[PDB]
Amino acid sequence: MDRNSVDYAQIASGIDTRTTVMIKNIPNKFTQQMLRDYIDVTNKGTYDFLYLRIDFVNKCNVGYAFINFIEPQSIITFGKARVGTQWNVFHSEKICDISYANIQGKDRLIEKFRNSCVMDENPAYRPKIFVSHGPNRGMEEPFPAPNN
RNA sequence: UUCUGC
Repeated sequence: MDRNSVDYAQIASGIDTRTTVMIKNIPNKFTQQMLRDYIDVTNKGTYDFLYLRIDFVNKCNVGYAFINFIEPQSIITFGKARVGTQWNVFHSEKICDISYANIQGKDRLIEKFRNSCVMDENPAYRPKIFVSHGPNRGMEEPFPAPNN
């Protein structure tokens, strides 16, 4: 229990309007595409930012990821379906868990990474954003250019 | 718990 614990009741009532979530304990061989597909099982079209950092030296990710949901209620959908479940049906070790992210909001996450050096590694390792509203909601958006 | 030290 800390300032980043996710409480569903206070999300539903509007007490906590944070939208960015840290996904924990990801097996290090997951790719960004696999994570996107994993989330889309229950939350397709409900988020507009996804980043799973890939350590290019190894063949592994850092074990966690950050996702910005468009509406806070979508956290309840993802959490109630995935929290406590195994990342791999053959291994009890890695269990999906969530908490609030320390950087909140699509705008802040864009500003964090648009000038970052990871934007010039392979696109498979880059943060991704998606259309937040309208008929194109959920489609991938070009990341804004560096502004520094 | 994200990083042009990270």
